[PDB]
Amino acid sequence: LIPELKAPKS
Amino acid sequence: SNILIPELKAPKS
Amino acid sequence: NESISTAVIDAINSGATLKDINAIPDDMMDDIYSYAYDFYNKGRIEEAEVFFRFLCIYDFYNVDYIMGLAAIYQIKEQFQQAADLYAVAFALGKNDYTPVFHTGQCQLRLKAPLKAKECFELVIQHSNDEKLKIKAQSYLDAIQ
Amino acid sequence: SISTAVIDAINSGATLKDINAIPDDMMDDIYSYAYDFYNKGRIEEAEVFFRFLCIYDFYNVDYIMGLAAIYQIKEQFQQAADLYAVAFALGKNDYTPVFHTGQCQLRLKAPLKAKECFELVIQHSNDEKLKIKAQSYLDAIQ
Repeated sequence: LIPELKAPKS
Repeated sequence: SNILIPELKAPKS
Repeated sequence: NESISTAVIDAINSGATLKDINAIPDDMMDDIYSYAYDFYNKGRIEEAEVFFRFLCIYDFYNVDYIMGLAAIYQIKEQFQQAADLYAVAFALGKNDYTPVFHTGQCQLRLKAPLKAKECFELVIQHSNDEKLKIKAQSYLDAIQ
Repeated sequence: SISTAVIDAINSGATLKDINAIPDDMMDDIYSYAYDFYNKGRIEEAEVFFRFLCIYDFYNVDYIMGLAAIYQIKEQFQQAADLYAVAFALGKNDYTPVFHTGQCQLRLKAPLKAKECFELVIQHSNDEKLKIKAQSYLDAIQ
C-alpha cells in the first residue's frame, strides 16, 4: 500500500 | 528539426 | 583501456552542473524535508506533495527528495509518474533496490506484469535487504 | 563526485555494470528512459540517466553520445567536445562526433579547429546528410 520514506535527520 | 540538437541512436527496437 | 575510462569520468566530473540548491544552506533543506515527512506520515498528501516538489526543484539529485515525491505519486495512483521518478532515484542513488521494488509495484498497476516480474526478480538477485527480498518474492509468487 | 568504486573499475579494466551484475535488459531500459526523456526535452532527467549509463559502462559509444549531446544542449561545450573525442575513439569511424565537435569548437571560439573537424567529416564520412551540413558550415566559415 503506502511506501515508507527514509526518516529525517540528514 | 534542429541541427544543434544531436539525434541519438534509437534504443534497440 | 585506462585513459578512455578516465577521460569519460573527467568529463562528467566537471559537468557537475549546480547542486541546484541556490546557496540556500543545507540544514534548512532538512527542516522542509522534515515537514514534508511529517505531512506525509500524517496523510496530508497535498502538502507533502508541495514540499517534495519544491525540494526536487531545488535539488533534483537528492534521492530522498525523489523518493518522497515518487511515493506520493504512488499513493495517488499516478503510477507512470511514480515509476518515472523511481527510475531516476535508481540512476542517482546507486546501491539500493527499493526504487526497483516500488517500480514493480507500479508496473503491476500499469497492466505490465511482465515488467513487474523482472523488477521483483532483480530485487531478488541484487538486494541484500532481507525484508525487501521477502516482499519481492511474495509479489513474484503472486503473479506467476 | 561520491562513489569511487569507479576507481576500481578503472585500473582493473572492467565496467561497473559487470562489477555489479546489472542485466543488459536493465541498461537497455535505462537507455530507453534516457532516449525518451531527451527527445521529450526533459533534459535534467535525461542527464541523470545518461550519466548513470556512462558511469556504469564507459565503453558504450551510445551512452557517451547521449551524455555529450546533453552537454552540447546545455552549452557545456568543453565537456561535450571531450566526450565526443572519447566517442570518436570508441566508434572510431563514425564521423558524427567529429561533426558535433566542429559545432562545439565554433562555440568555443576556435573556428580553425571547427574547420578541420568539418573537413575531416567531408574527407572521410560516408554519411551524406552529415557531409551536407559539414560542407555548409565550411562554406559559412570565412
